[PDB]
Amino acid sequence: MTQSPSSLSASVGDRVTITCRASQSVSSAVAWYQQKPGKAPKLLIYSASSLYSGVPSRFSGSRSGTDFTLTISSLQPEDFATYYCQQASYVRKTITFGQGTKVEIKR
Amino acid sequence: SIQRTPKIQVYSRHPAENGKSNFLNCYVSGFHPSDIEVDLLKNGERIEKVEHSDLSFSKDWSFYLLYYTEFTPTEKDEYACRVNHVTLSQPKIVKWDRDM
Amino acid sequence: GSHSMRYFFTSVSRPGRGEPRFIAVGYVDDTQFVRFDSDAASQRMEPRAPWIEQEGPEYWDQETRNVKAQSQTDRVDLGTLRGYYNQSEAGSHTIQIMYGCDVGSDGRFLRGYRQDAYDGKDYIALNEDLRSWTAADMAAQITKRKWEAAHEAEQLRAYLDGTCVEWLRRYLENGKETLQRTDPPKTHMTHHPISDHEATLRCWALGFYPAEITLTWQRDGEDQTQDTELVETRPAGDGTFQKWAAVVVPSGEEQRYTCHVQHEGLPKPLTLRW
Amino acid sequence: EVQLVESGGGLVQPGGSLRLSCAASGFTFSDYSIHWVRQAPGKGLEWVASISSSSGSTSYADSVKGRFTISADTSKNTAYLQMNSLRAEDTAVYYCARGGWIAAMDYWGQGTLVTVF
Amino acid sequence: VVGACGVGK
Ligand SMILES: *CCC(=O)N1CCN(c2nc(=O)n(-c3c(C)ccnc3C(C)C)c3nc(-c4c(O)cccc4F)c(F)cc23)[C@@H](C)C1
Repeated sequence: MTQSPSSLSASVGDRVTITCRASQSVSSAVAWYQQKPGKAPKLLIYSASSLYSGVPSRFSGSRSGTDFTLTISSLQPEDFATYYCQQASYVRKTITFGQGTKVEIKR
Repeated sequence: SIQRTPKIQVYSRHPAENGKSNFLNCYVSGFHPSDIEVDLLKNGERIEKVEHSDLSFSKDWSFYLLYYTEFTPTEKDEYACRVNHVTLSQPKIVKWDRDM
Repeated sequence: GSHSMRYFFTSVSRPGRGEPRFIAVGYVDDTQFVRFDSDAASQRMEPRAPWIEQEGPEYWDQETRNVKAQSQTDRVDLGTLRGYYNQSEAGSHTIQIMYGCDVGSDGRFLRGYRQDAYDGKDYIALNEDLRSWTAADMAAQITKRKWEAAHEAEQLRAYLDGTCVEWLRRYLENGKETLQRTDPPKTHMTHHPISDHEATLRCWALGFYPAEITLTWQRDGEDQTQDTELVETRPAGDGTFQKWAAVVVPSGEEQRYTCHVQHEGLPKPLTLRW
Repeated sequence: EVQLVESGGGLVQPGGSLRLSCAASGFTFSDYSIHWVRQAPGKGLEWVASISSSSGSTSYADSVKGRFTISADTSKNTAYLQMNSLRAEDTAVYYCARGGWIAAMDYWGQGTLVTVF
Repeated sequence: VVGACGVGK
């Protein structure tokens, strides 16, 4: 897999999109996590589109082909962290986390 | 509970040509419960080496089976299939028409 | 181009003659590929397709373990439902279970199934949204509460859209030359004279795959659908299917009837005549 | 309610064993799976090993296949991870998570720092 | 493959 971009710098208000190019995963096993510095990850989007309980509605997950995308509709000063996409293979019995995408601040 | 009687279809895997080996199938379908007794007959004699498929069922929870045996047809021979079931007072003897 | 993977479980209690007979069958499309008979000496999941015999002994160890677990679940369900329905302890009763999944031409999940049946009648089914149950009678309302308090539709969810959709594409890939083929029908028309003034035209369709076919005995356009035997698609025995449709055309009137065959292996519907 | 606490890792020499334990509390242990995920220092999340409490189905990352083993004492509400033959590349922060029927690790621990020296 | 989960009526 490859998670793009490796790091994007965005400002408070922008719509950011992290993409994860799983080419053999079942949408169901495509989740999106968020890890802030020095803290356990936090599930955002499971089954590649379904919001998790309590996660704000600005987060959404899509799929355009063999390409799963996380979107933060209007960025807020709590979303600057690193976002990981997973993909589980039921044949091979492996979960694989994406390389990670760091969202940072603009000038 | 509710028992539904089987529907027998006796046929051949390939079109019947006297002297060339085909398989005699006896497809019983749409019966319930699953306890059935199917016999392929050649001139009114039970055929020994008969395989049957694995018991499955349709969308309406009724079962179906396929009892196939290899036979070389000719004009002389008479083939059939004998099916007994809880819904049948007597076994049903479905002969094999080359024309079905 | 849609494909499906189905699993059929039949558990028939035989009181006074041992343990309930348990038969499990799996089908990639209309192609049986696994098997389990509780009366067989192997006591393992057996392959019934040539493209599945390549799975390692870890696959067969797991499949046997997971099908011998449904064997026991059905064995205690037969005595459970026999008390729900207040039936005698010396009767044979059947528990049929059918679950599975449907994926598209691109291998994406469309829908998942899970339906039970007690004695041929519907017992409980998984609703199309995959989180609700449809209890078919007053003794499946008790099961429904169990399967809601235990969250059975939520644990089963990850199997019907992630484990069936993944292994099903594994099967469609291994059996590519077997499951992803379309054999068009070998259609021909046979005239059987039954009387000097009455005849019958049979419209065969032999050796086709998949089994989804349609024979329509039209007459000057207006399809009849009456006075027409249209026998169920029957297995030819070698992975192909057979089906014919007759009509009882009067003699001297044959060359005005057409038989129309529709099959996904056909470029366009046929118009067989005599 | 659902709380995962992992403890048992620290300084270790290469070619030695550690036993990380994850005391789960807040759910029926046999209903969910327990996954061990590590965050190499500075690097990204790496899935290490998994356990299905019912049926005892293990799975490993194929980089720890023969060297890591998960056990899960169901009647202790705890999942263990014995890490034999530790390399200097196994130093990370290990989280235990919970697969919650949604094919995602919804609840996480805090972290156990294993430093191979 | 065959499904593992099962609760019973
Ligand atoms: C009837 C229910 C059923 O059969 N299923 C539930 C269990 N299940 C399943 N199997 C499985 O091997 N994994 C898995 C994977 C894919 C990778 C690594 N380890 C495991 C096991 C040892 C936990 C399942 N993994 C999850 C899961 C994923 O994919 C991601 C995060 C957390 C998870 F728990 C899962 F939800 C179910 C898994 C299959 C057989 C369906």
